[PDB]
Amino acid sequence: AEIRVHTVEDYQAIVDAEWNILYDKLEKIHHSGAKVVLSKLPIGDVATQY
Amino acid sequence: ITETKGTVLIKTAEELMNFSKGEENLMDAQVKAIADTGANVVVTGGKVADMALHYANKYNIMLVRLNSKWDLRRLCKTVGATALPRLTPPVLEEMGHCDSVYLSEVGDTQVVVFKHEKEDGAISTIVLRGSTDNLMDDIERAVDDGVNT
Amino acid sequence: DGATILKLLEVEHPAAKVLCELADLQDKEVGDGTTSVVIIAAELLKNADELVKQKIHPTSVISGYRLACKEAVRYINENLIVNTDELGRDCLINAAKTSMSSKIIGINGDFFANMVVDAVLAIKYTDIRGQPRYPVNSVNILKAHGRSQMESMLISGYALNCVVGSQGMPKRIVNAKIACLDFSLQKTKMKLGVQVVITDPEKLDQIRQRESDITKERIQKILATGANVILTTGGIDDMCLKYFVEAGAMAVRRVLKRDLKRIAKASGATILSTLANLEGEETFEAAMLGQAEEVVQERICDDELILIKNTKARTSASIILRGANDFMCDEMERSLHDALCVVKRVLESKSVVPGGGAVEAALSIYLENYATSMGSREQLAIAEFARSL
Amino acid sequence: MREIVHIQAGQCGNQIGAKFWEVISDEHGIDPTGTYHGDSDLQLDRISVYYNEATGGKYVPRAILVDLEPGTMDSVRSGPFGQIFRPDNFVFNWAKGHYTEGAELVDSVLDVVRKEAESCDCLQGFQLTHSLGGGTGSGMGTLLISKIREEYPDRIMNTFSVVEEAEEEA
Amino acid sequence: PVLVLSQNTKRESGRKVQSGNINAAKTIADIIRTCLGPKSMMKMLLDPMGGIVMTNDGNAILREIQVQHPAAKSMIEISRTQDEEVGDGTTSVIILAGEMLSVAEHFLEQQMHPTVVISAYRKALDDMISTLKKISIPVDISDSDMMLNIINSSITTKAISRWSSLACNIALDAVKMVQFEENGRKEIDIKKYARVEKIPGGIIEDSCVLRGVMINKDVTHPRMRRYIKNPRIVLLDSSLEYKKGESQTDIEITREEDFTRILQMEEEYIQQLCEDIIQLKPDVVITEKGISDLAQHYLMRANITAIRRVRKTDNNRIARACGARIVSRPEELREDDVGTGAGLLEIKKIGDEYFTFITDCKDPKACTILLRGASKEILSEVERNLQDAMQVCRNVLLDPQLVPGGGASEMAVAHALTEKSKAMTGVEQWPYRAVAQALEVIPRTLIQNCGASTIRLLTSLRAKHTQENCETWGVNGETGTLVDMKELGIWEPLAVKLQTYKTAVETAVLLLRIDDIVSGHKK
Amino acid sequence: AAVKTLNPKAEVARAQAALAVNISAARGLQDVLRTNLGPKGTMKMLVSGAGDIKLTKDGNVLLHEMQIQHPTASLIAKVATAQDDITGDGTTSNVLIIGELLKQADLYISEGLHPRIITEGFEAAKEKALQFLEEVKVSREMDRETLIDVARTSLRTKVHAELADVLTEAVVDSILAIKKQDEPIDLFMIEIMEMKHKSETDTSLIRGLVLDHGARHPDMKKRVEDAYILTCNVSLEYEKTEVNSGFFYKSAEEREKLVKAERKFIEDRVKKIIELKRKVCGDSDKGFVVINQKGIDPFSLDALSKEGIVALRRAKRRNMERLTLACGGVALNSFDDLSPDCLGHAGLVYEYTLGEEKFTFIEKCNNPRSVTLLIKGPNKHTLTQIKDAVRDGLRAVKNAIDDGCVVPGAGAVEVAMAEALIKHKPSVKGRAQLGVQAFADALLIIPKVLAQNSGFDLQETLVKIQAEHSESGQLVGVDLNTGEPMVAAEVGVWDNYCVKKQLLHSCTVIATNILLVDEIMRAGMS
Amino acid sequence: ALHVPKAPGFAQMLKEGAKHFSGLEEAVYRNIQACKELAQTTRTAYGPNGMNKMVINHLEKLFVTNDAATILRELEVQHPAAKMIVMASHMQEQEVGDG
Ligand SMILES: Nc1ncnc2c1ncn2[C@@H]1O[C@H](COP(=O)(O)OP(=O)(O)O)[C@@H](O)[C@H]1O
Ligand SMILES: Nc1ncnc2c1ncn2[C@@H]1O[C@H](COP(=O)(O)OP(=O)(O)O)[C@@H](O)[C@H]1O
Ligand SMILES: Nc1ncnc2c1ncn2[C@@H]1O[C@H](COP(=O)(O)OP(=O)(O)O)[C@@H](O)[C@H]1O
Ligand SMILES: Nc1ncnc2c1ncn2[C@@H]1O[C@H](COP(=O)(O)OP(=O)(O)O)[C@@H](O)[C@H]1O
Ligand SMILES: [Mg+2]
Ligand SMILES: [Mg+2]
Ligand SMILES: [Mg+2]
Ligand SMILES: [Mg+2]
Repeated sequence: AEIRVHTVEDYQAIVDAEWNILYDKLEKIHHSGAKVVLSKLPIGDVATQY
Repeated sequence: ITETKGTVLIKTAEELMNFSKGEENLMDAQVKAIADTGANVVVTGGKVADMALHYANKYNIMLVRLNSKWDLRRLCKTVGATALPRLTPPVLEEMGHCDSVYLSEVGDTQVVVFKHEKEDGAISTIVLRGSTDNLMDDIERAVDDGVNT
Repeated sequence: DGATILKLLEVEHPAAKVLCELADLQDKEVGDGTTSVVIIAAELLKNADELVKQKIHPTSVISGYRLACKEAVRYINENLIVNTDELGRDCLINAAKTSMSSKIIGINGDFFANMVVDAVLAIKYTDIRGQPRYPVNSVNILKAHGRSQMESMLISGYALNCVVGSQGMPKRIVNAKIACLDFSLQKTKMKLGVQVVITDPEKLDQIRQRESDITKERIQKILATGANVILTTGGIDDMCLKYFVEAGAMAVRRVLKRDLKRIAKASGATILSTLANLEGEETFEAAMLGQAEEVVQERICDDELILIKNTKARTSASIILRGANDFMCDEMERSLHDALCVVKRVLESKSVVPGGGAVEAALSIYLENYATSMGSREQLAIAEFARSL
Repeated sequence: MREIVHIQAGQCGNQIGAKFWEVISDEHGIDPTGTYHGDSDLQLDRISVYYNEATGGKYVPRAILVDLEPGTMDSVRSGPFGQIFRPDNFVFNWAKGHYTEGAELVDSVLDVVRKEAESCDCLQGFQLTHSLGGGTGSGMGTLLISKIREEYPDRIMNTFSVVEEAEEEA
Repeated sequence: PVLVLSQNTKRESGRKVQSGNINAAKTIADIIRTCLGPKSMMKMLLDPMGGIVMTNDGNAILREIQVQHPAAKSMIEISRTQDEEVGDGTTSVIILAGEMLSVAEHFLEQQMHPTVVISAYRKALDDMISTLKKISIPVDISDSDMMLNIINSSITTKAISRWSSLACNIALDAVKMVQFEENGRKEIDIKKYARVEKIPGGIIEDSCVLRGVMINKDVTHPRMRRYIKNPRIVLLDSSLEYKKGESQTDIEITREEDFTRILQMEEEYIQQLCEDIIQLKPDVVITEKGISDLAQHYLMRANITAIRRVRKTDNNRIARACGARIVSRPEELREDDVGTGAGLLEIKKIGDEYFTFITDCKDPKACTILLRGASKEILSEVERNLQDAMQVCRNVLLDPQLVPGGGASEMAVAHALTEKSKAMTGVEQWPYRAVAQALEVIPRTLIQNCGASTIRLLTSLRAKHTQENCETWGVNGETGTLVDMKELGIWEPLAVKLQTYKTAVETAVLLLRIDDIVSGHKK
Repeated sequence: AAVKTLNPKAEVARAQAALAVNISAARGLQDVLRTNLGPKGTMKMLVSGAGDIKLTKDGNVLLHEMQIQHPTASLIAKVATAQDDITGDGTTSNVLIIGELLKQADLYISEGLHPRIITEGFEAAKEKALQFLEEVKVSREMDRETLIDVARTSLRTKVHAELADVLTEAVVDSILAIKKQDEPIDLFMIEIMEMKHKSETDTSLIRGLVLDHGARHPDMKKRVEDAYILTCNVSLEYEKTEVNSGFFYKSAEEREKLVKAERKFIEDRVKKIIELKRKVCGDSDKGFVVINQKGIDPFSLDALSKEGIVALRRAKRRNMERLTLACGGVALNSFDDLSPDCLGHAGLVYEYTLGEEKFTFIEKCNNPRSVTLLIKGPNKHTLTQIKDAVRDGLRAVKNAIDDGCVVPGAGAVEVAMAEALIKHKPSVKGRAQLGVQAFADALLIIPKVLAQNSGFDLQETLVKIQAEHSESGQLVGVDLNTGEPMVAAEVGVWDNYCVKKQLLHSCTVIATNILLVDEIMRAGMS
Repeated sequence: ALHVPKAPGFAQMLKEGAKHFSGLEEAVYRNIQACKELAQTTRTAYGPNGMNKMVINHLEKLFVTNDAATILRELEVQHPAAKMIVMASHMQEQEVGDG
C-alpha cells in the first residue's frame, strides 16, 4: 500500500480510519458472546487492554 | 496478481475501510462458484492461502496439494481431468472422476489414496513392504526387469 | 639540471633535505644557477666548521657571515653593465648563449638563441605602461621525435595537441572565425531535482523529441553567425557532430582550459560558459568571435596536431622540438626553459654581469682586503667567506 | 516462472559459480545427489527459477560451464557438488588459424544456451560470472555479451564483473 | 641505528660508465648485423604469449627483446623512431650508430674531452647532408616504370622477392588510389584508408587489391538479396530500435487501455523511422548499431538489404569509397548523403565463412588488399613487407629524389669528407676523418654477407672512387663484384638516407655525453 | 653470445643448432603421422584428461590432440589447419612431404652446400611440377557414377567398406539434391544430426528436416498427415514496456480488470493465427504446424492446442532459412500482413522419443532444396568418427563438382612428376640440379609409404612401378592387395586437382621458409 | 652408472605426464588383460545361483544387488577398454533392459 493525500482534514480522517478498523474487529469479536479468545497471530497491547 | 509491479493507491478513508472487505467477498464468490459445479476435491500444484482454505473448509471441499510438476500430470492421466492454468470453475469435460479419495496410515506413514474399482484404469501402482531399504531397492529392480520383459 | 637531479633523488638526512629545498627554491625564484648555490652553501658550511673546531663561538661566525654577505651584495652593484649601453639584440643573444652553454643544445647556440629571443619578444605584454611584462610559459612547447634538432621550428601563432572531431570535417580553413565554449554539446538531461511522470501516454513522444531538439537549436544559434571553428572543453556527441559536418566547419573537443584561455586572448574571442544574456533569452553575437588567418591540421611523425596561424588581436608563439627520441626531447625542453627564464630576467632588469669566475675573484680580493678594517674575531669569518667564494 | 539461466566463464569464475551453486543448494532442500529433504514449503515455492526437474524427481541446475582448458571443468566435476550438473553442459592448444579463433566455441555455447532456454517457460535473464581484467574475460571472451545481446535483444543481461601570471584586464 | 643519506641507491662513475655504454651499443649492433642485404637470413622469435614471429625486419627483431642496460634501451628507441619516420632503413641506422660510437673510444682513451668529439660530429653531419644533396638525381613521378623499379629495388631484400612484379603493382595501385587532395590545398596520403586482410589458404598469386572494400558480415535475414548490380547505399550511425531515454522518466497507468497503447506506440515509432528511410529509395542500409526484427520486416517489405554492427573505421572506409556520408538522424536525410559510386555488391563464401564485397567503384579513395597464402606467419611477413613498400612509395611521391644504393653514396660521402679534412688544422681533424672512414661499414657488411674478400674488394672500390666520375660505383650483392649502379638499377629515396645519417649521428652525440649512473631510487 | 650478455635468462640456438632442431622436429612428426596414410592404416586412440575416448585416423585431429609443445610442430599444425579448412583433405600428405623435403635438403646441406641453392632448385621444380599437373588431369562430365567413385575413394580411407558403401550414396544424393546448375554449392543447407541407438548401418538421408525438440503441450497431436507449415520469429510471451511502468489500482475489482487487460497484445496475435488457420483448414482434414524462433507462454500453448495446432518454440536461426528452402514458404517477423501465400506445405509431420530427448520429423516435401543426414550408432566416439568422415566426403564431392577435372591416384601422379623432373634437371645451370633431385626424391614418398603400410618391400615395389610407366606411357599406381602395378583410372581411384595444387604450393613454401632460418631465440618476457 | 638419455623426435617432444603405448606387446595384450579382469569381476553374479554383491560409492551410499548394470555404474573404471565394454553394456540395457 501507499497513501497520497492533499489536505490536513483528509490526513486526520486517514489517521482515524485505522483505529476505526481495529475497533470494528474487536467489537465484532465481543458481540458474539465469546469469553475466551485464542489466536495463532500476535495480539497487540491495545487489544489486550480492550 | 499482476505480472508487472502493482500498488494499491488510496486517497480517501472509505477505500481504506472497504479494500479488505471487498477482497474477502471476491475470494468467497470465486470459491462458491467453484463449489457450485459439484466438485468435492480440489488438487493444486502451488501455494494455498489461509482465506481460501477457510472458505474451502466452510463449503466442505477436500483440498490436496501435490507438487512435482509430473505427479500432477500423472494424476490428470489417472482421473481423466485437464489442468487449468487459471482459477475458474471447471466445465464438465475438464472435470475428473474418481471413486474413492481418502487418507490412510501404513507403517508410520501418512498417505493419500485415489482408488478405482476398474480393472483397466490408466495407470497402476505397486506398494512394496520390506524390512530394509536395500531389499526394497532390489525388489524394485526386479520389478523393473519384469516390466521391461 | 641540479634541481631535477636533487628532486629525483630520495634522501634521508634533514641536513641534505635543506639543500634539496634550497635548490628547489632557487629554481622557483630565478630559474638559473641551481647548481652553483648548493656548492657555495656546502663550501660555506665546510669552512665555518673548521673555525668552530677552533675555539670560536658560532655566533661570531654567523655575524661575520651576515656582514660579509651584505658587503658583497653592495659591492656587486659596481661590476654592473647596463644593457642599454650595449646593443640590445647582441646583448640578449649573448646572455641566451651563455645560459644554453653546457647543455645538449650548446653547439646550436645561435639558432636556438635567435628562436628564444624571437619568442620572448613576440610574447611581450602591454601593461599599465609603468613596466612592460614578459610572461614566459605562455609559449607552448611540444615534443615529437623524428628529424634532427636543427629542424625544430617556431610557430607564429599557436599549436594544439588535438585532432579534428570527425573524419568527415574539413581539415583546413583559410579565413577562420573562432568560437570558444566552456560547456558540453551533448543531448540535454534534466537535473536531479526534476523528474518526469506520465499519466497520458500520448505525451511521451514530444518530450523525447524536445530532449534532442534543444541542443540542435543551440548549435543552429551558434552556427548562424558564420563561425568556422568551434573549440570546446567538454565533449561533443555523435548526433551533434553531424551538424558541423554538413555545415562545413571544424570541431575540436577536450581542449585544455589553459590552452583555450591563451587561444581566446590571442585571437580576440571571448570565453563563454553559457549563452544566456542580461535578459531571459539566449543569444550568440558576432561581436564575440575570434579571427585567425589560417587553421590547419598537420601531420608530424605519424601523429597529428593543429596549427592556428597569424592571430590578429595579438601575437603568440609556439615551439616544436624535434629530436632522436623522448629522452633527448625532454632534455631539450628542460634546457630551453632556462634560456627563456634568463632572457625574461634580462629584459625585466636591464643589468648584466660577467661570467667565468671574475665576480668571485673580485669579491674574494675585496673582502680579503676589507676584513682588516674590522680588527676582531669577525675578521676570521669574513676571510673564510672570501676564501669559500 | 521468471526463469534465469547462468553462465560461468574462466577458472576463478567457474570456482565462484560453483561456490554460489553449492550455497544456494544447501539453502534449499537440494542435496548433492539431486533429491529433496527440506521440511519447509517455502524452500520449494520458487525451485523452478533455478532448477529443471527430470522424470523421476531429480533436479538439475540451470547453469552453463565454459573454459578453454581440459582441467578446470574436470576439477569442478571432481570437487563436491560437481556431479549434479548435466554432463552435456560443458564446453571445452589456444590459437589455431581459421582467421578467427573461438568461433566454434562461441557457437557451441550459443547452441547449449538455446537448448537450455528451450526447456524453460518464461525465462527473463542471464547471470554471467567471469573474470573482467583477464585475457579470457576480454579477448577470448570475444564480446560474448555482445553475442548474447544479438541472440536475444529483448532480455536483461546482468553481469557480475570481478573488480597564470597573465591575469590583467580580461 | 643505521645512519644513511641515500637509501640503497647504486652510483657508478668514471671511465667504466663510458666503456659500458659503448660495449652495450656494440652488442646491440652485433645482434642484428646478419640481416642486411639480399643475402639476409630469417630469425624466428618466441613471444611471451606463445606465438612465433619468423621475420627479417630490424625493428621487428629489436622490439621483441627485453634489456636492462639503458644504452640498449636508447638504441631500441631510435630504431622505432626511424621506423615511424620513414619506414625503411631500421637496420642500417643501428649498424651505423654502432660504428660511429665504436670509433670514439680510441679518442676517449687518449685523454680527449668528449665535447671536442661532439663538436667534430656535429661539424661532419652538415657536410654529409650537403654531399648527399649534391649527388641527388631527379625522378618523374609520371614514369610508372621508374616507380616500379624503385619499389622493386626496395623489396628485392625481403621474402616477397619471388613475387616482386605482383607486389610492386599492388603497392603502386594502392598508393595512387589513396592519394587525395581536398578543401584548401592539404595534400595527404594517409594509409589508414588502405586496409589489409589476410585469409589463410589458396595461393599467394591470388593476392590482389580491390576497387572497393570487403567486410566479414552477412545479411540479417535470409530473404534479402545477396547480389545487387547498381546499388544505392545509405550509412547510419544510429540504432533502428526503441531505446530508453536518460531523463529518469516513469509511467503511471491506472486504466485498461494504457498498457496496450504504450506497447503499440513503439511499433508506430519503428514504422515511422523505416518509412523515413524508405522515402529515399535506397538498396543497401549499413549501420554500426543494432537493427530490430520489425525494422527488418519493414525494410524487406520495401526490398532493402541491411547490415548490422560494422566497425567505425570500416564505415568510414565504405563512405570514402562509395561517396556517401554517415547520418545519425534519418529525419535529416537528403539526396546528397546517398552514395551511388558503387558498381557491384556481392556476398560470397570463403571456406565456411561469409564475406561482403563492394567493388567496381567509379573513383574510390579507399582500398582493401586481399592476401591469400600458406598460413598466418607467412601472411604476417607479407603484410610487413607490403607496408615497407607502400611507405617507400609514399616517401618517393612526397620527395622526388634518388641516390645510388649498394654503398656508392656511403663511399662518395666518405671520399668527400676525406678530401675536405685536409684543409683543417687542430685536434678535431682526427674525429672528422674518423666518422668519414666509419661510414664504410655498410659496404663492408654487404661484402661479408655476400661471402667475398672484404680486404681486397673494399680497397678496390676506394681506389675506383678516388677517380673523378665514379660516384655511382658500388658492390653487387648477389655475386661479389664491383658494378656501376646505373646499369644495375638500384636507387633509393634521399629522405631515407638523410634520416638514417641524422639519427645515427645524434644518437652517438647523445650517448657520448653521459658520465655517471644512479640506480634504484623508487620514483 | 651477444644476446646472453644483455639478457642472461634468454635461450638461443645458432646457425647449425637451429637447422638441427627444425629437421629433428619435422622427422619426429612424420615418424608418427606416416602410419595413417592409405586405407590400410591403423587407428589411434586418444584419451584426454577428463577421461574421454576418441578413436581417429584423420591427420588434423591427431595433430591437434597429440601432446606436443614444439614451435616447428606449431607451424606445421597451423599449415595443416589451413589445408583442412580450405580443401577438406590431404592433411597427412602435407606433413609427410614437408618432412621428406627437409630430410633430403639436409642430406645435401651436410656436405657443405648453402640452403639458397636448394631453395632455387625447389622453386624451379615446383614450377615444372605445376606445369605437368596442369596437363595430367582428366576432364569429365561429372555424372553420378564418377561422383560415386570419388566419394567412395574419399570415404574408404576412414571407415570399413560396409559402412563406406552406406555413406557414399547418402553423401552423393544429398549433394545432388541441394544443387542447382548455377550459384555454387552452399553448405549449411545439409543438417548433420546424431541419434544414439540402432547401429551405424542405419545411417540414412531424409528428404526433409529433423529438429531436436518437440511439442511441449501434452494434448497436441503426435502425427499430422497433411500439414500447412508456418515459420515465424515473433514473440508470444509476456512483454514488458521498455520505459518503467507500474499499475496503480484502488480495489480488487480494478486489480482484476488490469490483470485481464494486460494480455490483449499477445492474445491479438494468437487470434490472428487462429483466424488464418480456420480460414485455410476449414474442415478437420489437414493439419497446422507452427515453428517459432522465440518463446511461447503456457496460456498461448493452451489456446493453440484447443484448436488442434502443433507448435514448436525456440528453434535455431539457420532453421529459419532451411525450412523456407525445404517447404517453400516465407519467414516473417510480424503478423500484420498474414496471408496463405506465406504458408508452406509438408506431407508428413511426426515425433519420436528417446528417453529424455524428443525429435520432430518433417517429411515428404514436394521439391526440397534442403535435406538432412541422420547419423546413428551405439557410441559417442562412433558418432564423432562418422561425422568427421561425412565432412570429408561432402567436401570431396563438392570440390569435384566445383572443378571440372579429376586426377588419377595411388601415387601415379607422384611417379610421373618424379620422372618428368629427372629429365628436366639437366637443363638447369649451376648447382640447382641438386635441389631438383631432392624435390623429386621428396615427391616419391607417397608410393613408398603406401607400399610399406600394405606390407611389401619399398625398394622393389617402387622399382617395379618405375619399370612400368617408362616402357608404356600409362599412368601407373600401386595395387594394395597384390603389390603389382595397376592403372588407377580403369580401377576407379580418383583424387582432387585442387587438393594436389594447394598441397604442392603449401609444402614448397613452408620448406623454403624453414630452410632459411638462421637462429632461434627466446629473449622476451617469460 | 650411466643413463639412457631419450630417443630423438617424438619421445623428446612429448609433454610431461603423457603416455604413449604402441605395438601388440604394449597395447593389445594389455587391453585384453584389462577386459578379462573386468569380466572376471562380475562373472560370479550370473544365473539363479548368483551371489549378491555389496558396493559403496564415493558418497558412502550402500548398494546390494546382483544386477550387472548397477554394479558397473557404481564402480569407477580408469581403463579405456573396460570403459568401452561398459558403454556397450549400458547401450544393451537401454535397448532391451536384460542381458
Ligand atoms: N663560455 C663560458 N666560459 C666560461 N664560463 C662559462 C661559460 N658559459 C658558462 N660559464 C659558467 O658556467 C656556470 C654555469 O654552470 P651551469 O651548470 O651551466 O649552470 P647553473 O649551475 O648555473 O645551472 C657559471 O659559473 C658560468 O659563468
Ligand atoms: N641487389 C642489391 N645489390 C646490392 N645492394 C643492395 C641490393 N638490394 C639492396 N641493397 C642494399 O641493402 C641495403 C640494406 O637494405 P635491407 O637489407 O633491406 O635493410 P634496410 O632496408 O632496413 O636497411 C640498402 O642500403 C641497399 O643499398
Ligand atoms: N583403394 C586405393 N588404392 C590405392 N590407393 C588409395 C586407395 N584409396 C586411397 N588411396 C590413396 O591414399 C592416399 C591418402 O589418402 P588418406 O590416407 O585418406 O589421407 P589423405 O587423404 O589425408 O592424404 C590418397 O592419395 C589416395 O591416392
Ligand atoms: N531356472 C533356471 N535354470 C537355468 N538357467 C536359468 C534359469 N533361470 C534363468 N536362467 C539363466 O540365467 C541366465 C542369465 O540371467 P541373469 O543371471 O539374470 O543375467 P542376465 O539375464 O542379465 O544375463 C539366462 O541366460 C538364463 O538362461
Ligand atoms: Mg645555467
Ligand atoms: Mg629495406
Ligand atoms: Mg582423405
Ligand atoms: Mg536377466
